[PDB]
Amino acid sequence: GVEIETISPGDGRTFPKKGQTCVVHYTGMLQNGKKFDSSRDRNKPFKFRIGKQEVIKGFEEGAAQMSLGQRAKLTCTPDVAYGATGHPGVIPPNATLIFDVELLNLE
Amino acid sequence: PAIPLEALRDKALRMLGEAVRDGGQHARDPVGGSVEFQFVPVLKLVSTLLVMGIFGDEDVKQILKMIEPEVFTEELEEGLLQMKLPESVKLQMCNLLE
Amino acid sequence: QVQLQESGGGLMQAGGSLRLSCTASGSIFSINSMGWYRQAPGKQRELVATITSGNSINYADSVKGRFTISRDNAKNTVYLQMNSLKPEDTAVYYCNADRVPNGYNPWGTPNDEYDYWGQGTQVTVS
Amino acid sequence: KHGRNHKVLDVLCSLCVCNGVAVRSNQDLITENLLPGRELLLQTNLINYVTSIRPNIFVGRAEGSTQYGKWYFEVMVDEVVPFLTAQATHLRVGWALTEGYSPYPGGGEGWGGNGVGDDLYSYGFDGLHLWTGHVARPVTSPGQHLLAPEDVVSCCLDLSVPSISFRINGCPVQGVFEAFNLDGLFFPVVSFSAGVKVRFLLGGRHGEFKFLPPPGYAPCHEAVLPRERLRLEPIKEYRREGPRGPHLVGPSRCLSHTDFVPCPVDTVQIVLPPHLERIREKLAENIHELWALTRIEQGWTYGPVRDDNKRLHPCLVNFHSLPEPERNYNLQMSGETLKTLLALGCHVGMADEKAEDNLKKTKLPKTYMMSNGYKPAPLDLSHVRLTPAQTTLVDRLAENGHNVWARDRVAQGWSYSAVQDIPARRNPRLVPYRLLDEATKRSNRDSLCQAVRTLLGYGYNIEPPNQSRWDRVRIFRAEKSYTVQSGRWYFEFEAVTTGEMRVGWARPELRPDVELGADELAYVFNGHRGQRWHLGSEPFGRPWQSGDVVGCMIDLTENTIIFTLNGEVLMSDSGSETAFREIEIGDGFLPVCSLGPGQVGHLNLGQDVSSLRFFAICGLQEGFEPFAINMQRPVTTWFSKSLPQFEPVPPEHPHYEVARMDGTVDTPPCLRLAHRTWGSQNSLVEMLFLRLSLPVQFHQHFRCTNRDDPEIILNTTTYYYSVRVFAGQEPSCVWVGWVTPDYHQHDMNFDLSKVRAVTVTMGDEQGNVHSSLKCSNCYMVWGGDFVSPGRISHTDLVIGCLVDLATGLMTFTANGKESNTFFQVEPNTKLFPAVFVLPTHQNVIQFELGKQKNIMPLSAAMFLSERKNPAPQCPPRLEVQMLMPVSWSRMPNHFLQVETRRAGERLGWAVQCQDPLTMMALHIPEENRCMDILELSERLDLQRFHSHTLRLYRAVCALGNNRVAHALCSHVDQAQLLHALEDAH
Repeated sequence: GVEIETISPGDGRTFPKKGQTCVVHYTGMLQNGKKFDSSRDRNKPFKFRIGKQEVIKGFEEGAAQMSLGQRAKLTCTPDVAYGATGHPGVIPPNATLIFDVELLNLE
Repeated sequence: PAIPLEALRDKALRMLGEAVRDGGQHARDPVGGSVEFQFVPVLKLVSTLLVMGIFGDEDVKQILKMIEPEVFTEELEEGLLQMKLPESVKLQMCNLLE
Repeated sequence: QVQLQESGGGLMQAGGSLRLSCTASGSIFSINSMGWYRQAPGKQRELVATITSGNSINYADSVKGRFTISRDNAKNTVYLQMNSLKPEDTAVYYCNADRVPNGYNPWGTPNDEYDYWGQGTQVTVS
Repeated sequence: KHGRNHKVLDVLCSLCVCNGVAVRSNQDLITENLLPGRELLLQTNLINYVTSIRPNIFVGRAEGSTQYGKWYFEVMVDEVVPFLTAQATHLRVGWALTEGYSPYPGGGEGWGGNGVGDDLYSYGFDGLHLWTGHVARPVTSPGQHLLAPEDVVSCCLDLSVPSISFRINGCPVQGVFEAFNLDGLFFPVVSFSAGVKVRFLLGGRHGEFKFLPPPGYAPCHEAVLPRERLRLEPIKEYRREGPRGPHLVGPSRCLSHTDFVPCPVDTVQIVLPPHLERIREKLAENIHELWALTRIEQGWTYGPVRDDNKRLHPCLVNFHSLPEPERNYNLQMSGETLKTLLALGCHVGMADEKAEDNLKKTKLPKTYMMSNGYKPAPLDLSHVRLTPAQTTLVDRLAENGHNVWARDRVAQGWSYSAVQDIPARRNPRLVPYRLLDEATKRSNRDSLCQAVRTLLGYGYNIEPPNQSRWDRVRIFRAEKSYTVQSGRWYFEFEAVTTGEMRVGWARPELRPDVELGADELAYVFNGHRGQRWHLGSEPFGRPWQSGDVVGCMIDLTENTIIFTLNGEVLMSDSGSETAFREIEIGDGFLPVCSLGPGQVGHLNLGQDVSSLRFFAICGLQEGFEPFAINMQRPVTTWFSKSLPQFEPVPPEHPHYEVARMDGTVDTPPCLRLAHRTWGSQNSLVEMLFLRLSLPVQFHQHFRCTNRDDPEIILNTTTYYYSVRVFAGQEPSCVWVGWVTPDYHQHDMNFDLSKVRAVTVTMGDEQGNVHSSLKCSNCYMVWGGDFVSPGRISHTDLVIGCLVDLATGLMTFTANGKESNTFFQVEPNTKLFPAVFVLPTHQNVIQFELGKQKNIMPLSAAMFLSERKNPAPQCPPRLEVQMLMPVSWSRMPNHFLQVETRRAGERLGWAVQCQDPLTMMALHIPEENRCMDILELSERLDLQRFHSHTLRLYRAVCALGNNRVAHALCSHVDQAQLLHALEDAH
C-alpha cells in the first residue's frame, strides 16, 4: 500500500475524515530520485476532497493517515499508483513514487 | 495548462519597459548578447498577450506610450520608433501596429 | 621512559610507622633528584623533602611529622619513613625523578621541564 | 548508441509536424519513447545555494603527534525558516577532512547544493539521516524530526578507533560512522542554506556546553594553537568583500598532521670532540658565572642549606664545587651543546688567537656579599657581536632542543592543550618549535645566545650549514565573450599582499594548467620579482610594495603592452617603455591575473572611472579606454578550479594514443593504449587514470538472481569485461576494477590503501549494530598481487571482471586463475570500468569488451536497445577518458551574506544567513553531476544540443497538443520558465 514516514510533528489530533477539503503543498519524485511534481513551483496549494476518488488511492490513504500540520513522506507502490497504464511522457510503466506532503488548513 | 495571466502580463510589461530603457541607455552588453535577442522574445510575448486580450486599458495605454510617448499621450524618453532596430524587431513592431 | 613505581603508605592511626618505596626504572642517564610531592584531596599540591644524588636533602613546607628519606643510586630506590602522623597528612603522595639536580637548573626551559613523573600512592591518616 | 547529435533531434522535429499538419501518432510515440526515461538528455531544475562554515579547530591522529584523540563540540539552533524560496532549508552539522573537502558555490555533484556529507571526506547529520557519500540513510532517534528551533546537537569524535557520534537533545543517535580514513585533520563544519541561525558552543569562554561531555572527551576550545586564535571562517574562498570591493584571494596555506609530530636530530650519538677539557669546562664555568649573577640579581643568597623560601644556594661557593652528578650535569649539557653544533654543519674550534687572555672575565658587581662572591663576566657581547648567521644557528639549536623535549613528552604520554592540567598530562607548550610563541622562543633562546657569545669569545669557527602545483596557482581571467581585437584598453590591479602575483593580457585559449607566461599565450608581468613573462623570464621594472597599483594598458593597433606602477611607467633593462611589442592581434586579448598561496589582490577592470585610480596619469592621457566601461552589468570572470575530472583523451595527445582494434577476428572488440614517445626525448611517465565513458547501473531491487546455452543466455544477469596488460608492462603498476561517478583522486603515488572507505553502522536501542554497510568511491584489484602470486613478464595478464547486477557482487579473475577478492555494492549504483596504470612499456593495456560462456557482454548492460544482444560491440559513444586535474569554472555573480559573529561568553558564536539565493542547474544524467546553466556561454556543443532539445519540445507540443503540453509541464515548470525569463545572463 502506502508507507508513511514522519518528517516533522503536527497537531496529532485533528485527523481528516470523509467529506472534507485538504490543501497540501507536495513534491512528487520517482524511485531513482527524479523529481516530477512540485506545488511550490506553482505557488498554489493542491486541493482535494476525501471520498470522490479524483486522486490516486494511495495518496488518499497517505493524507488520511496523517494529521494536520504534519510533514510526512509517502511511498506508493505501482499497485496503488498509475502502474502499467502510467502517464505517457511523465511516468514510466513501472515505478514507485515518493511524495513529501505537509497538511495544513483542513476544512 | 493554466498559468497566472495577470502576473504574466505585469511581468512582461516590466520586461519590455526595462528592455526599452536598457536599449536607450548606452551599453555594450545587450541582454542575450544582441539587440535581437534582447527585444524579439519580449515583443513576441507582449504581442501574444495583447492579441489574446489579457492587457487592460491602462496597460494598453502604457504600451502605446512606450511605443511612442509624443504621439500617444494624454493631457527625455526615447521611443521604440526613434531608436534604431534590426529587421526582426521591425517585423514584431509591425505586427503590433497591425 | 622513566617510570617511578611508588608503593607503601598504608592506612594507620596517628603515630604509626609508614614505609614507602620509590623505584625509578628506565634509562640510567639523568637519574637524579628523586623528590616527592603530595596532592591533598581537593587541595593544593605541596613539595615534600626532596633528596638528590650526593646525599643532599632539601626541606620545604611539606616536611610535617618525621620523614627519614634516603636514596640509593645502585637500583634507583628511595625509602621514605614516616614515624609520626597528623590528621592533615592524608594525601596522594608522588615520586618524581627530574634531571634537575639539588633543585638547580640555570638553563633553558626544555632542559628544566624535561621530567618524569610516576604513579604514587595514597597515604591516609585516621 | 552513437551519442548526442543534434541532427537526430532535427530528424525528430521533422517527424513531428509536416507543412502545418501535426502527426498525432508520431508526436505521442516520440514523447512516450523519449521523455519518460529522463536519460541521455539535459535536465534543468532550480536549486538553492549552500555554504559551509568551520570552527578553525584542527585535530588529527598521527604517529607521535602532539595532539589528543577524543574531541567534543556542540551546536544549538535558534531560528529555522523551513521551505523558504520554495525549497527546504538545508542544515547539517558534522566533521570534515582538510584534504578533500572543498565545496564550491553551485555546480556540485548530484543536483548541486553540496554540504556536509555529500562527499567521502565529510560526515554529517541532518536530524533524521546520516549523510555520507551523497547517500542519506535514516537513523532511529526518540524524537525524529528535522533540525528545529531550540534544539542542540552534540558531536563527538574518537580517533583511537575511528568513530563519529551524535546526540540530539540528550537522546543518543542510534548510528555511527567508523573505519574512515585518517589522512588529514578533522575540523567541525556546518553546512546551511539561507534563512537559518545556528550557534557554536565551542567550550570554556567560547560558550559552555548545555550537557556534560562524555568521559574522556575534551572540549574543542582546548585545541587552539598558541599562535592562532579561535574565530569562525569559511572553508575555501576564492573571493572576499572589502572596502575596495571584491578582492580575489589565492589558495590558503594548509596544515598537516605530520607537522605536529616532532622529528629531532640525534645529536647525542655524535662523538664529542677533545674540546671537553679544552673549552667545554670554560663554557660550563661561564654558565656558573651567569648563574651566580642570576642569584645575586634576585633576592637569592648563597646559603649552604638549600632553602628556596630563604633563597639559599646549595653549593654557596664562588666556584661551583658541586657534587659529581651536579657538576657532571653541567658538563654533560655543555657537551650536548657541542654535540649539537658538531652534528649541524658547524665545526667547533679553539682558534681564539689568545682571546682568553683579552677576556675580562670580571663582572665586578660588588653586590656579592655572600660566599658566592667574585662574580665573573667576560663582556663577550662588547668583545664581539653575534652575526645573523650565528643568531639563526642559535634558533636551530633551540628548535632541536625543543624537538627532543617534545619527543620525550610524547614517549611519556603527554598531549597538547590550551589549558594546562599536570594531573591530566596536558601542557600548553608540547606544540613543536615552529608553532611556538615568541615569548617561549626567547625564553629558550637567551641561554643559547649567551653560550654562543662565549663561543665567540673563545674563538669558535662555527659556520651554519603536479597535484600540489595546481594547489598553488589560481587564474582569474575574463569570459571569452569579452575579447578585444582593436583599440586602446586599460585595467588596474592592486596588490594587497605582495608576492607571487602575475597580471597581464592573455589569449582566449589560455590553458588552466600551464603557469602564466610559460607559454606564448600569456603576456603577463610578475611585479613580485619585476619580470615580464611572455615566453620566458626577463627582468623588467621594479618590484612592487604593499598596496601598489599596477595598470596594464594594451595597444591593439600599435601591437604593444605597457605596464605602469603607481603612475610611473616601468622601464626595461634596455630602457624601452613598452614591456612587449609587435604582438599579433590574432583571436584577441583578455585581462588575466594569477595569485599564489596566501596572496590576495584587488582587480579593477574599469567599470567606473571614479573607482579607477591613476587613470588620468597615463591611461586617460594616451587614450586607453578603461576595459568594460560602458557595459551596465559587471564582467563575469572565470576562475581556474582545481578539481580532478574525467575527460576524453584527445587524439592530438603527444604522449598517449588510444587505438580501436574493434571487429577483430576471433577476438572481442578492444581499445589498446600505447605510448607515442616511449623512450625518447622529453618523455614523461606518470600515473594515468583511465575510465570508460558509459556506466553500468545495478537494479533497484536486489531480488537474488563450448557453445553457450541460449536459455542461460536469455535468463542470465552477469556481465564480463577484461583488461589485458601487455608483456613488458609490470603488473605491479596496474589496477583493474570499477569507479563510482564521484572520484577526484589525482594522487601520483596512488596505492590500493589510499581509497576512501567509510563504514556506517546503524544500531538499536540496546546499542547492538543492527545494520552494517560500507561506502567507497572505487573498487580495484592490484595486478602486483596477482603477479606475485604467479625480467620481462613475456606474457599478457588478462584480468577479467564479472559483475552481477541482479544480486550486486563483482568478482575478479586474473588470466584464468580466479581471484578471491570480491565486492558487494548497494542497489541503484552506476559503475565505470576503469584502470589506473603507470606506463613503463610501449604497449601497456587493452580494454577488451567481450563475453564468456553463459555471460552477457558489457554492451548489453550499457545499451538498452542491445540488452538482449549476445554479440559484443563497441558503439562510437563508448570511449576512453583520462583524469584531468584542472578545469575552468565560472564565478557566480552573487554570493551569500553570512555573519559568523559571537554573541557572548554564554551564548556562543552565532552564524546567521537569511538572504535567499537560487540558480538554474543543468544536470547530466550519465555522469550524475550538475552545472550552472550560465556556464553554457563557453560550452557551445551543450548549448546547441539544449537549444535543439527545446526546439524538439516545441515541435512535439506544436499544433494544439494539450496532452503533450501537460506532459512537458512536468519536465519544464512555471518556476523554471519564469526564472529563465528573468535570467539576464
